[PDB]
Amino acid sequence: MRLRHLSDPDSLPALDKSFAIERPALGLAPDAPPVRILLLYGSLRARSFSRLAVEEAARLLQFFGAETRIFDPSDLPLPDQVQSDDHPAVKELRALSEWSEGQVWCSPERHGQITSVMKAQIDHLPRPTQGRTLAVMQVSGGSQSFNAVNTLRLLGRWMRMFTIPNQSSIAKAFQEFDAAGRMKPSPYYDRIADVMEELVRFTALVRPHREALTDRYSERKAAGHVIDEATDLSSI
Amino acid sequence: AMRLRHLSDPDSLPALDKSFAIERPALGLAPDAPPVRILLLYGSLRARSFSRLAVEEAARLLQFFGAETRIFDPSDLPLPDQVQSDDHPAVKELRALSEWSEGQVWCSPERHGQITSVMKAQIDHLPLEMAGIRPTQGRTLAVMQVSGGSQSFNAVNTLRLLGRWMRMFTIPNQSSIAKAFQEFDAAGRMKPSPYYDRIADVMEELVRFTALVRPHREALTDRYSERKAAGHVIDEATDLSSIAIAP
Amino acid sequence: NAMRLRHLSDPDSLPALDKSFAIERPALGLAPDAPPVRILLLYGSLRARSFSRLAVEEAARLLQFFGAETRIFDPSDLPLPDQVQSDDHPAVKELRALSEWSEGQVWCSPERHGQITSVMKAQIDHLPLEMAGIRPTQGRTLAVMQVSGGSQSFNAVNTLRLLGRWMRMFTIPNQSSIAKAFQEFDAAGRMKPSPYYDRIADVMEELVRFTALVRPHREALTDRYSERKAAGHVI
Amino acid sequence: ENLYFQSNAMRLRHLSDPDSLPALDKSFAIERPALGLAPDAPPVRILLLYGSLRARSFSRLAVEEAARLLQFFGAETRIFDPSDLPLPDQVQSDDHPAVKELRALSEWSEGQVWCSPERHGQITSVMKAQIDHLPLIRPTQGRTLAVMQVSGGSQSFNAVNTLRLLGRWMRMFTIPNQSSIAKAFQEFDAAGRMKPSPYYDRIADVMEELVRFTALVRPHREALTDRYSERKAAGH
Ligand SMILES: [Ca+2]
Ligand SMILES: [Cl-]
Ligand SMILES: [Cl-]
Repeated sequence: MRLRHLSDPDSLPALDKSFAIERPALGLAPDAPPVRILLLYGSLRARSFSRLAVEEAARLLQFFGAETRIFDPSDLPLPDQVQSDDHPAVKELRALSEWSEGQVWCSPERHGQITSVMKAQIDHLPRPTQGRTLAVMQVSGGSQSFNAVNTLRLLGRWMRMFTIPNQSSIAKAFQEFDAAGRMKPSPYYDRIADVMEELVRFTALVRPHREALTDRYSERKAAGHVIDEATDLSSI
Repeated sequence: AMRLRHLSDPDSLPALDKSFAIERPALGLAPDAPPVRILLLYGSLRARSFSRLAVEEAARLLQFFGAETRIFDPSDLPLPDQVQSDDHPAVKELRALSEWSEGQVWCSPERHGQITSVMKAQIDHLPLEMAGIRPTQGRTLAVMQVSGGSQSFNAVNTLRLLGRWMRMFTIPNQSSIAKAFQEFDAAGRMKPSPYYDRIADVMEELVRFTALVRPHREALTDRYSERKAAGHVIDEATDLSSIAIAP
Repeated sequence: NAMRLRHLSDPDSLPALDKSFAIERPALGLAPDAPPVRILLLYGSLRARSFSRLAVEEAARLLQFFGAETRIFDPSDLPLPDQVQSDDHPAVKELRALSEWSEGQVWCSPERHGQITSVMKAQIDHLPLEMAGIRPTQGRTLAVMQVSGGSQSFNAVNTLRLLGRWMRMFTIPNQSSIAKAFQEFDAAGRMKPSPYYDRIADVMEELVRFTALVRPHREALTDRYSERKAAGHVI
Repeated sequence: ENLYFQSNAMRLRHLSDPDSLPALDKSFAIERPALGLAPDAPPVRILLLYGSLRARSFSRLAVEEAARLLQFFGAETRIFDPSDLPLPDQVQSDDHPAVKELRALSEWSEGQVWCSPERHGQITSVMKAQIDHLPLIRPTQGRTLAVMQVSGGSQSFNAVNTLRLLGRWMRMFTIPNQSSIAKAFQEFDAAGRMKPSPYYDRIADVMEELVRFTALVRPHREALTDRYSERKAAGH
């Protein structure tokens, strides 16, 4: 199956547990069953800082009591390749999307743009995406910029997902990951912690109200769904 | 508060089809009492401002949906640093209104195809922190724009980025009125249209998300990196019992 | 005035410039450089120590050395659009007159909140495409600049470029983006020798050349097929 | 059976009915827009690039109308056919016949026109592939550029804005006027000719401005690119 294996999932050496709240959603909304998050990365390279960033994000999410799933786009058809939504990878990507209650997208910024593999993934998400939350992240080999995360945010908005305000943008990514692929203790890691903390809190909050949040006035008008006793006549 | 726009004919919504309007959108979702508090900002000082008039329609809708509204009047708002330290009654009022709000609506027209200076000036005067206060953080935001031509998203997109910078939960739905001048009558009211229905959807969504987010503003803004920096060590062995069980 | 023009201190002091490689008349051989190319410079902050203003002042010294006449607008009393009925305020009138006077412009804004400031935008907003048969921006050249407290970015210059485009200005390709700008200026407000300074020299050199090249053809370049068609068969 | 083999092909689009401009009002068009402005002999050389390989590509069709207008204004034009140019996710090679030809065309050009559909907020992969293969200091510097876009929905400027900044990165001089066709499918007749509209009039303005500005700057490419910092770096 096209899922990435999270090695040492409980090993969080860059996290200061004296400050990390184990259960961020406690008091906001029920945490059972665990909040479901699908994580997507935008690099095919063996040593992808996008994936490794996504993996650190996953470890943090699991620590916060969330259930995670990291999609492996290795064989997902790329944008210019033979498209067919009957493709096994496309089908599994859709399945994971319907599964998730919230999502994390992480893309490298290649010259002010997100990557083909990131686009391909987004293009193959089911407006079935309505009401799911989203956290955006980017990595770059150069100076910190926000073009990729801003692009991701607007794509998420177009799909009617709720993109949280906090986001991650790692500058000179190569300097932040050791040989083992783990992330070094830094403000950047602290930021991913914050983003995942916020995403758990917000997802737990919005997840039980998906129906109601997507029950729109214009949709009721178009369908002729006259509100339960909104008139002075006996319904219906 | 001196700098508030008077909302005329507040309860008359002729463009809204009330057989489909839910009067209390947050009911069953989250407590809607007291009324959710919404601050609305517009981006032109022109007498016949379509951004102001769209904001006024938004306000009527919010009130219909049971919100309490305030529309800031930026007519004497100085440019940042125009008046020393920005110590100006208009800045103090806008800042106080932001703190009061639980959610906000920002509506800008385009000048030279971009967000107006009037709109920017107001947002610029909202700080992330000031004397232990964070007047925008953990509040919801709905973005809207108007234009004289074909439907545009330049302004709403910029507004969305600003709201993110201000750490606001910006709702996905938004409004962009194309050829705005065709949509408003001599009395400044919007005629029935998909644009109007869109604004209704946007305010309905804002009310729902605001009611949901407001009881947890402090929690959503209680950040790991901030606790670490301040040195606020988390003791679950003593201070966990203080947090009540979620409904 | 109030005054609404900034005085340029030590205008002939260019220690960060190596005159042995500078061409004092960059337009010589391209287009007439007399009378002086007229450049209006605008900055994006009213803060006491404004790096956007300081960078613009370095730009102005360079321009004058390259044979330009310059005006640096001070927007300290500029009202927001429509804050004064019909924008009938001396600051607006002066800014518009300065734009009309110009043959090219320099806009320099700090990048804040990932955008250009409201002070920068207020000045641009007050520039009309056309007012009473006058087009005070169209066909003029533009150079864009930005300053930042952090690493080098281009959001402000990109926004400025797109505004210049709307104003139908010929925006030169070279541009300036000073990163960690606090490190680049001394206590007296002068820019330290660096690649950032050399860039400004290049940008002003390019601006003088294009301004001299474009200026004799402003009318022709702004005489458009669609507008002729709109005006119909005169008379 | 096979006795003959072919490889001697040119990647240029044929312009049908080049002198047929029914949407243009000739009483208001200036046939030599640079006359009296800058020398218009030899003809200004314009390379045009479009952003879709689809049969009824409105991007290509808008570019064809632009080419006709340019030829009317006395320019020589070349429209590159990117049908066999490898796309960004495919194997890349500088020795590829399509790359060499595109680069030859870029060198020949004094100005360029780039027209792309805007898909969701971005330019196309075929447009990208072409721009990627122009550059290799910038050899493209000093050439002028006019940007155009087409969209299936309301008029937007995301594609032209992207093209403009790509042009700027390559130190081309992008003219201020530009074309953005809204609901492009509505603006072309069955034969692929553009209907008279303010959109067609705009393309006329753009090509008029491009001919004028290109004639103006082309004799001075050397001096315009003789830079203080480069002279300093050279030494002496
Ligand atoms: Ca002097
Ligand atoms: Cl620079
Ligand atoms: Cl440009």
